[PDB]
Parts: sequence; structure tokens; C-alpha cells
Amino acid sequence: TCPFYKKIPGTGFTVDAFQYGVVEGCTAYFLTHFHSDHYAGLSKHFTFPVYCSEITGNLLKNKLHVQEQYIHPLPLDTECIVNGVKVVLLDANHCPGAVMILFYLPNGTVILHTGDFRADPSMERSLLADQKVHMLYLDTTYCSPEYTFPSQQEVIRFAINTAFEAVTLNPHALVVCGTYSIGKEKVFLAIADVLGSKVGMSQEKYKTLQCLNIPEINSLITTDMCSSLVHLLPMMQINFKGLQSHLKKCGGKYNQILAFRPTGWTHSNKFTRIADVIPQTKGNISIYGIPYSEHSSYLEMKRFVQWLKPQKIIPTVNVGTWKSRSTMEKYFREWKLEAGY
Ligand code: NI
Repeated sequence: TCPFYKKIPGTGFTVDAFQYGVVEGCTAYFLTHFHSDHYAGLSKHFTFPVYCSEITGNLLKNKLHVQEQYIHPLPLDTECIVNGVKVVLLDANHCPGAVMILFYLPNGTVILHTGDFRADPSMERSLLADQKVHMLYLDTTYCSPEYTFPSQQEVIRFAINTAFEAVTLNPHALVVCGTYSIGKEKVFLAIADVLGSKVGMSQEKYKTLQCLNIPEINSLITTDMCSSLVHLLPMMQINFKGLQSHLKKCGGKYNQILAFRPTGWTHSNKFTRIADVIPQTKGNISIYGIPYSEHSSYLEMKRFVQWLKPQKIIPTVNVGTWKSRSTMEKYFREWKLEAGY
């Protein structure tokens, strides 16, 4: 049944709750972003109101075929009334179209639901600075001190320098980047830009990217693989067997593959810096795992929460085990005692 951490008290609302059938008492279903564990259950047969960003609404219409009459897109950073309740959508710094949602309950309680987010100091100057938040529904994906990772900027700088050097040494090297969802577009776009190429991809992935309101996108992507030297493939294909196979398909246009796998976290983050990352190599194929994250590090999470000073925290990730729940509750108490709220 629908878990309590997906329900907004004092309202008829649910967040990211599309796989339980009809939730009794739900008058409006919000969707924070277009990732499959969050939209799981939506289709052209859905007949309840869905509230979301413009970009998420484009993907619902074009990829899932939800009918336009049930899609209610809202602008960001704007006070809106939904079924009698004031709400605001804020940028979550996750994937394209991802939002956090501020609910202003009739009784005076203010609730923030982060959806999935990568906390950032710039959030401390949004509409969040303007009033107190009592309850926080928090993306706790990486809520443990082992989880450090570099800035997105540092990671993109590494990828751009690595690719440019490789291709300039060998003009017959192909660059491949893995994907299985929206998000992390900066990785393949930044590499293609430094190489003066468009990125080539499947028709299904091209359709997906044309939903994202990315400026000048027609100048940056293409379905013509032959004219491109940065290819996107399914993340499943980013291994030696899949890459050797792909190389055969290019008809001797290329003699070397340099591939990127933008993982979340991996245990080499506890030891190694970004400047010191190395690939796995077999023959003329090299695979780089790069720690490009669209979720908060532990320290980024902690700074946001200690700034916001909520009265109550409700985790939305890692909630399935008692040992995980208890560990998270210990960190929350540490943070509150350190900061004095
Ligand atoms: Ni997500």
C-alpha cells in the first residue's frame, strides 16, 4: 500500500505515488521528475490530474502518451493554487525538469518535499529563505559520511581534457558515453563541444532530448551516427563485449574507443582524487567510470538541513531496513545538536 512518506498530511495530495492504483482520498498526484522509480505506473490510461513542471509534462505527453487534459504543468518560482492549497515548484538541481515542492497548509504548517535533489548553497536564496519550513521530506540517497564526491564542474573538466587529448593524439578514436535515463546531459554535450562534433544517438533517445527545452539543442545532437564522433549507447552496452561489437558496426571508420560511464558513487571515492582516476583497458578499448552525481553528497545534505532547521525530517530513500532508518535518525540528531535547533 502507499507508504506514509508519499502522502502530504492535511491535503488530498500524493507525491511520486503512481504504482498503487487509486489511492483512496487522493485528489491530485504530483510528479517531481521523469525517472522510472518515480513515474512507475503512469500511462495513456491515467485519468487523474498530474501536477509537474513544463519539462516533465512534455515527457509525459511524448514518451508515455498521457492525455493532455490530465497534465497540469506549473511554472517555477511562482505561487500557484491547487485544489485550494498554495504550492510553489523550485529547481531541484537533479535532472532536467526536476522539482522540489513547497506546500502551505491551511493550518499554517509549511512542508518541503525535495523530490530527488543535489543540495546547493544557491537554494538558500530561493523563495525558501522567506518563511519557516516545519516538515522536510528529504532525498537521503547518500546520507552517510563515506559519500564524498567532487563538484560537477571538476568532473566535467576532467572528461573534456581526457577526451580532447585522446582524439587529438588519435583522430580515428571514437568517444562513447552511456545513458539509461534523463540526467547527466552535460557529460556528453561538453565532450562533443570540445571535439566540434554533434552527439549521435538512437531515434528514441533523440526524441527524449528534444522534450527538455535545452537551448540550441538542434545544433548539438543528431540521429546520423556516421557524421558524429561522440556516440551515446545504453549503459548496458558500456563493457568490452558491447563496445567491440559497436566498433565492428562503424565499418573501419575507427580503431580505438574511449568510453565514459557516469556512475553515482563507487568505493574508489574514499581513496582516490579526480586528478588520479584511471580506466579499465582491454586492447584498443578504454572505459572510464566518472563520479558525476545528481544527488547530494553527505556534506551538501548536512549543510542544507542545518540551514533550513526543520522541526521534523521524513526520509524518502533507504527507508526499507531498520538499520538504515536508525543510522539516518542518528545523523539527523547530530546535526540538530551541532546547530542548536
Ligand atoms: Ni531521480
